[PDB]
Amino acid sequence: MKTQVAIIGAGPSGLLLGQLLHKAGIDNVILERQTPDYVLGKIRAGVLEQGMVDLLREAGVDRRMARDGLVHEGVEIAFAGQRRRIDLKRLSGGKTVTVYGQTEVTRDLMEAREASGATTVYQAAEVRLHDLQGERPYVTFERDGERLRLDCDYIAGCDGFHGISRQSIPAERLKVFERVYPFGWLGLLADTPPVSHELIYANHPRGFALCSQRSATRSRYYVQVPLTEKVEDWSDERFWTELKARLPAEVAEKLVTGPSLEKSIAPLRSFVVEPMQHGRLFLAGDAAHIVPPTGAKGLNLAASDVSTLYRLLLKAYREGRGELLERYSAICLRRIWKAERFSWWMTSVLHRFPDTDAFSQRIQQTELEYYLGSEAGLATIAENYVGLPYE
Amino acid sequence: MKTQVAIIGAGPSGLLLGQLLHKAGIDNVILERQTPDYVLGKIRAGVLEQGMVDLLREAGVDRRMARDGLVHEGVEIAFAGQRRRIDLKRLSGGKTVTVYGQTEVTRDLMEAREASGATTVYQAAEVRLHDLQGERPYVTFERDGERLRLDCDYIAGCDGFHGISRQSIPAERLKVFERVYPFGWLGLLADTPPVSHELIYANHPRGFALCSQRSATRSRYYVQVPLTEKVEDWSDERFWTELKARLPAEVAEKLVTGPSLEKSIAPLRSFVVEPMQHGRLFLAGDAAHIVPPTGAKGLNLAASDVSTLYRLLLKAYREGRGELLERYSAICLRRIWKAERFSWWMTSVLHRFPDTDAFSQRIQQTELEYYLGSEAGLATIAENYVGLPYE
Ligand SMILES: Cc1cc2nc3c(=O)[nH]c(=O)nc-3n(C[C@H](O)[C@H](O)[C@H](O)COP(=O)(O)OP(=O)(O)OC[C@H]3O[C@@H](n4cnc5c(N)ncnc54)[C@H](O)[C@@H]3O)c2cc1C
Ligand SMILES: Cc1cc2nc3c(=O)[nH]c(=O)nc-3n(C[C@H](O)[C@H](O)[C@H](O)COP(=O)(O)OP(=O)(O)OC[C@H]3O[C@@H](n4cnc5c(N)ncnc54)[C@H](O)[C@@H]3O)c2cc1C
Repeated sequence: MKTQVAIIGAGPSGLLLGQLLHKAGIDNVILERQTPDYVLGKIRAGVLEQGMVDLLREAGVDRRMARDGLVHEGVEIAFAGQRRRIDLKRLSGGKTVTVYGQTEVTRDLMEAREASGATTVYQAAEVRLHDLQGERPYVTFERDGERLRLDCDYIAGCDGFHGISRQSIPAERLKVFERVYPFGWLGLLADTPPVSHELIYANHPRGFALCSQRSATRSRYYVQVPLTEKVEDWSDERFWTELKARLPAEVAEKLVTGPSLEKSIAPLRSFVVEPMQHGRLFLAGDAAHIVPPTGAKGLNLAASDVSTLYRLLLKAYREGRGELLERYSAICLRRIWKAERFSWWMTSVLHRFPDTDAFSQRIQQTELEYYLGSEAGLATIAENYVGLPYE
Repeated sequence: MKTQVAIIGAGPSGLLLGQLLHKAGIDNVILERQTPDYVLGKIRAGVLEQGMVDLLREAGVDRRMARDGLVHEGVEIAFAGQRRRIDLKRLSGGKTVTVYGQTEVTRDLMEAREASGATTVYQAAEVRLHDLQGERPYVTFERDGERLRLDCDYIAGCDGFHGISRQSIPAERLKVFERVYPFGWLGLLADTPPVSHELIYANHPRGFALCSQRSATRSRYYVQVPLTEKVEDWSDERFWTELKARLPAEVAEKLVTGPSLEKSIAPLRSFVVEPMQHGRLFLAGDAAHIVPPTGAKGLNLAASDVSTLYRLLLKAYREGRGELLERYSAICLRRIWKAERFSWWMTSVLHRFPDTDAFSQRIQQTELEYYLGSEAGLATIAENYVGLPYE
């Protein structure tokens, strides 16, 4: 078989890129290692930037989102017995964020692809990439025990952190910047009304806590936990008791608890690779970089990488301007480093780090007080939170 | 002898407090361990906030400053082959900073005190503080081999980092927050015209560099050096060669060099003590806290502590409102922690730290790019640099 753009991974990055390209008349094939169900089992993201919201509209897959998504104009940070609200809308110049689960976004895209008739091969095992520097790269894989070959012009590695893509670039050609945090986030999804109409990020001595949501009758809560914790050691009961202990009393008493639909621990890490391409292979999303979930930037950076790659592929095909693709990494890396810096800051001011001296704790507290009390400080948080402009 | 307020230390803090009190009719005696000449030998500070400029005017010692001081409306940060200017005046709402050497400020105050006739005892050896929690505290010292006793109502510890004041409070009553940096600043004073009309803070791979000034024909330059360095290992020639290597080429070629009038290494450190008082003893300036020189906040925090103490002593004496003094530490600590956070940030983004991984270096560079390229980022630097409002 042959196609124009081969896409590895049917997560949100691959599906979004695939939908935009298909709509523009550029044929693409998506190869996914798992089943549709496995992909749909991941909860993950809840917060979307305006840029991603507009990109979903452009790919023509925003109906259900426009209907069920919740537009948020502010967020709240609780620390030292205070609850400060950041008016995102006012401080960012009118921008807001949208709460719509990653599971929903993925399901919408999967249905849009299914209807369009574009090629998607699930359970594509043993994917291997070949002749990345040639004019005719190709992908081989196994489906039903038989190894097939797929010829293409370009390959988009949208296979996440553990994908085959990044591993296929000669190690010596990439420079990795990584930071692993000494804690993870224990998340819990419950079919209960959220405790607030807006999100609440809490810095508490016992550790970080976050009150989020998916809809009016579905909530998503998180609490910082050491990397040594096992999810099986956290009953719903223990989770609720601990969450309550980390929130403002008035917030804790309004909390409606209930049995979990999902519970899991996500370890935190920062990771960037430079460059993000090699010959005819272009990395996008988690395949290229990881941000701690604190700043809600992961899926959002995937969106901007995808928007950038899509627009460069359009010029290559439609206008024969293939040279432009050389600029992919430079363009993406500028936005990536700024979102990484913001996610890093958010993570450092809201979490409890092991072995912190008295001076560091006071500075951490002072960072919150300064930034949440200054009009200029608030603006730096808001403009970064809503998402910096696409280049 | 007896007085109302006993002041330990004739550096800028003690002299400024002493002048303000004297003008308000409150008698004070200053005890200084060294000679007038020793005090006048210290170069130190060059940058003054507007608040300090106004306080000098209020104490009636601003003639020479208004005449010889240089008002600066912007500063520049050079990094990665770029030179970004921060318009302090525009971004802070019209505020600016004044360049006027600490040596000059001290000399002006010393002359003002001399003329007024207020008591100053130089070479006051073996100063000891007594009955800090009593109603009648007293200070003993040796002058010409004879131990004298000075009775007073209050004691202002304005004796710097190594003063006797902070050491006289029961250790168990204080909580210390401290951070010592792995580098120091090698400074050089030269009788040459500065390389720029504004200051230039430079982040360079070889390490930090700073181009400052005292007047139109006097400059003050600094370069970051390891704590193992000895000033005797740095000839004027070696200093100039190293400075040039750390500056933008166009800046390095306009540099007029010359023999040093002064050369010394100042190690960097952050230090805060809570509370800042004990009974009838109140700590002010370096006696209570130290900030790295990067943010130009040290002398400026001394000024706000002094303004706060002075205004509270006025209410105590003039209006019999002595209870107000209890609030000294709370008021000062709010401003101190914010200036400490800013000096810490400035220090972390402009210096080369030993053993920094690739990720940290990229984040450091990204911090500069984000903050110097965002209107909101620039504002956070400017409002903090000009100095946050006095409470
Ligand atoms: C707890 C948590 C909360 C988060 N919250 C937010 C939020 O609020 N906002 C935000 O922006 N981000 C958030 N994120 C991050 C966001 O979920 C990820 O950035 C996003 O899933 C990345 O999408 P992707 O398509 O790049 O990769 P993925 O979702 O990882 O999908 C990659 C796909 O490629 C497939 N694949 C892997 N190996 C191969 C192979 N060899 N061959 C074929 N297929 C392969 C995988 O099966 C997978 O289906 C959060 C993440 C977590 C963990
Ligand atoms: C290289 C460098 C650059 C700087 N640049 C700036 C700048 O641009 N802007 C800014 O705001 N800050 C800056 N600072 C800091 C500023 O110089 C200090 O914060 C300031 O000197 C503090 O004044 P002080 O009066 O509290 O203490 P000090 O200047 O330390 O004076 C205390 C006095 O008390 C005396 N004393 C000590 N022990 C006793 C005792 N037992 N009995 C009696 N007397 C005693 C000492 O002899 C001394 O005279 C800089 C500092 C350095 C080192």
